[PDB]
Amino acid sequence: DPTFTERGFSKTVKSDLIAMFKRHLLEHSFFLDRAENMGSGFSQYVRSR
Amino acid sequence: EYRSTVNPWASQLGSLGDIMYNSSYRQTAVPGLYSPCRAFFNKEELLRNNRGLYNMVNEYSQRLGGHPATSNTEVQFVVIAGTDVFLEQPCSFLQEAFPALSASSRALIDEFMSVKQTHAPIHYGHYIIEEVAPVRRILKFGNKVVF
Amino acid sequence: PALSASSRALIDEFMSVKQTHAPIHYGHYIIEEVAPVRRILKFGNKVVF
Amino acid sequence: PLNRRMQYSYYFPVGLFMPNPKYTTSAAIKMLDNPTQQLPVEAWIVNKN
Amino acid sequence: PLNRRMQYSYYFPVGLFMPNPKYTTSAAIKMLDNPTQQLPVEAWIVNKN
Amino acid sequence: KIHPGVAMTVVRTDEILSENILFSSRASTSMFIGTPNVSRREARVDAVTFEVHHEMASIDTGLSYSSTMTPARVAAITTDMGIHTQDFFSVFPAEAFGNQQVNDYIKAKVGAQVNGAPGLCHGQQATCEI
Amino acid sequence: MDLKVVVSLSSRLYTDEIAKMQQRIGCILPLASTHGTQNVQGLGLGQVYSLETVPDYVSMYNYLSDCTLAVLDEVSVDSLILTKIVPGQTYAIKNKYQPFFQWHGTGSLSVMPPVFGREHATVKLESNDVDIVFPMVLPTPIAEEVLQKILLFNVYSRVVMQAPGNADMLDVHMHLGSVSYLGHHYELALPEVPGPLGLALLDNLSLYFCIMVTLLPRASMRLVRGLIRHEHHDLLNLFQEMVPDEIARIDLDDLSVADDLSRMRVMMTYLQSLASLFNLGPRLATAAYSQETLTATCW
Amino acid sequence: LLAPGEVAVAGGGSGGGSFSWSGWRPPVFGDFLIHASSFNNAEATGTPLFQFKQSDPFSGVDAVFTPLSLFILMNGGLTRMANLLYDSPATLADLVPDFGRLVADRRFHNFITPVGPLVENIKSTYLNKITTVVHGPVVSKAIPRSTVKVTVPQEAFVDLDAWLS
Amino acid sequence: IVTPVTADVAYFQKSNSPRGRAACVVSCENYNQEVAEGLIYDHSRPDAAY
Repeated sequence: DPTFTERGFSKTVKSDLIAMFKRHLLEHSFFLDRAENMGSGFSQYVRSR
Repeated sequence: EYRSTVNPWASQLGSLGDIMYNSSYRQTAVPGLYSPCRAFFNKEELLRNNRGLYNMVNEYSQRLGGHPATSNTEVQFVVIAGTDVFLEQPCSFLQEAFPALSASSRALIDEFMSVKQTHAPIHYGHYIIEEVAPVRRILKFGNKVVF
Repeated sequence: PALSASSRALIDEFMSVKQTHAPIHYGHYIIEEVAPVRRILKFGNKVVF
Repeated sequence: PLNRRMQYSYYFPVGLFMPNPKYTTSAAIKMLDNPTQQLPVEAWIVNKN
Repeated sequence: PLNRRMQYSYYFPVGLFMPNPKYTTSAAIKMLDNPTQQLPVEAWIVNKN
Repeated sequence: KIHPGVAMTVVRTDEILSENILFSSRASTSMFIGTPNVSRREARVDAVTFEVHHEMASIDTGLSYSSTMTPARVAAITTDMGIHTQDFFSVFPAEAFGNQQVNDYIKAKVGAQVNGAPGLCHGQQATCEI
Repeated sequence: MDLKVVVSLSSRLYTDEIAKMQQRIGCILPLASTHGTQNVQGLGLGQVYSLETVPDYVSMYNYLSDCTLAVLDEVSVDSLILTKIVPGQTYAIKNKYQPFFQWHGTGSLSVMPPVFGREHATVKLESNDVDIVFPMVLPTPIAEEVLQKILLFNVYSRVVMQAPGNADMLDVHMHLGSVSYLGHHYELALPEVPGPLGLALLDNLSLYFCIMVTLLPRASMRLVRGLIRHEHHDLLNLFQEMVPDEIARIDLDDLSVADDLSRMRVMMTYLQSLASLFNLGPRLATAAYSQETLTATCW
Repeated sequence: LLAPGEVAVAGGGSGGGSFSWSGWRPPVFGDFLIHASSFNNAEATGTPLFQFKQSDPFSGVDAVFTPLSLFILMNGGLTRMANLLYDSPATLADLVPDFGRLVADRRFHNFITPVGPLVENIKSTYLNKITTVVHGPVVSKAIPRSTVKVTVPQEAFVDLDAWLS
Repeated sequence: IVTPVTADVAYFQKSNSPRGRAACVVSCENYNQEVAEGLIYDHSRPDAAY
């Protein structure tokens, strides 16, 4: 997403990114396993992922 | 309707809060650092809204506000040179500040997380205040979530 | 963090009532784990996803 | 130009004293302090993260 | 080569001490000890199995 | 941790990055463009610098508004909504008490101190005021 | 017109001497003569800053005041290629000087003779048995403090060894070591003040200043008293109060007229010289800068 | 304008030229970004400008001062016209949070640097766009030619040679 | 890791370093060890996390 990095990696832009790595790591990992619990939205999830 | 002010020490004209955060007496202060309470205590910026409703609507988007904070800095300094200042501020128009999620005690925040609807906003001597803001955060203490 | 508790009693409430258990009892506590793998605990045959 | 920025103001109190005929609306919470004399001296907030 | 392995670190404390004015939020749990004089000395962890 | 005589209200200001949508009606403005130009300035020993100019005039076509924008989607929060307070000593650097030893003691205890942060975890600290 | 000089060197240049040389491809240099064909002699300052003879600060200022400055532009062993700095034009100078001071747009750069260690101002070219020495360039405000603090460091460091119990060297160091400017702090590398006299390039200037300050109050009052007439400056009679009771006590009779005029004349010479020195004669204005490019448009 | 000499020469370098024009030096220009509150746009163009040295880390916006503005800070004659031009002087005073310190410290004079007369002006709600000239003939950069002349209000200006004779 | 019994429990519910201080250098100036080592080891300043 070039929206966050428009200005450049200042001291505080680097502090937001390292926060969203933690979020995607801790929340959207192992998607093919996260897709079985989903039910009906499975296929559109796998194409989206 | 039934009171004059919650606290005189800040509503009053020559009071302690007006002294601290009003423009009239802050000549000794350095001008760089930013102040939240300026929008609420500055007299001239308070009376700027006396003109017509359409003058307020125009000034909202047309002319940049009175001393907003900078972005992409370690702390908030005042803006002097607006090269790429792309900001808008809707509290300057209405002169109000939204509540933030506050509690006297973690014993209350725990219950607020566990039972969202039927929690007591006031215990015997302790209280908790939910935040009511245009943006809606998601609070995730533990792995129990409360939108 | 990892699933940990001070007394076996708190592990029993976390099982029965998942949302409204006490994370801090009088002098005891329980901590629920938040890690990129979400494993299913299966004490008895009551199950906490 | 269309990646704009909004600036709000929040406010919160620290150290309010409650009127004297105190009361409670909660069944869960159970402290050891004497209810007749409870006085808050700090306030807890939630960070951005 | 596509069957990789990840490695995370789990940390958990053992033997803390809750501050002097203790409280609780649980209606079920009832222990037969004194509530004030309470010191956790161990920690219960859930195995892989 | 005694209660002093007075409570206090804390105020803080926060920033949010958002994506906006702008709508603008047809034929809602007239523009008169001019002629562009080139000039020469700041001639140095090893290089010259030319400046390029342009001019246009805009005037409204109707009476009322013709365009409108609103934040369509928040992308990220920036300020960290923390407990960071504004230090009065810093804001006012000339005021002082009577006794020099009292002044030094108060600064030392209070913690008056600028590269305050070698690194950040959350984002641009939001100054709280009392 | 045309402004350029190509200086031939005696022999070829060794490699790590060529790269070291390239590292200063935008700095200033003091020439010897205004001709487009010169040897390496007379191009640095070792001509007046060699290792054999003792460095004199004033001897170097008396040369920087009346000389020509130039900017490097090309360095390739067999020949260097520079461009003069003559008024009526705008040059482009690249800030690179080992003791580094961050410049600002719209300042006034001052070329001051090197007061820091030698290795931060000089480049040796041993292939040709020649050192080239570069003058130090600081923003005028900064130099204004850096020249007074080092000079007082000289004084204190000499008098503390001359008299033990006069002061503490620790009061000297923590006081004079740091120089702060414009929201910036700078930390000086001090020259450790060797003991014997004359081998401190500041020793001469410290002598000049101290003799002037020791001679001033004796002649000041005499010059005051002799002036007064019926018609004179009101402000003179006014400031005649300001001087301490101590000085007004001095009796002109005690001093002999020969010695009196000796003090008078030498003191006036010291004033006329010293006050000129402080002006930082070679000074040039700044109009633009680039922190990332290290480029300053100066003239 | 495409000519080897810093000044444009006839035809762009085809002819020889006169290697100068009576010592003509194109005036050097200074680009200023001023907060919309400190500077009044209706000011006279001939009026020279003054910028005080701000001491914040990596200052990106500066605060400039004209004669009437400096007269505002340091407090039917000027005073009326000044207060008409500039109101709520605190909007200026908060620019230098050191004013009372510097006036007592007698160091207010040394910080302030003048620049010169005003050249071009673009008006914006937040940060105005202003540009001046230093070290050269005072001139207008507009495509339509105009000859601007420096101005000073009469209360301040005092001709040294007027009253001496 | 030996630890005073007065370590906050709420510190152990989030993901934090097993030390007391955060030790993440990604934010700091790129090639400056002196400033980085300040975030890890200098206790005259509060950790970034709290």
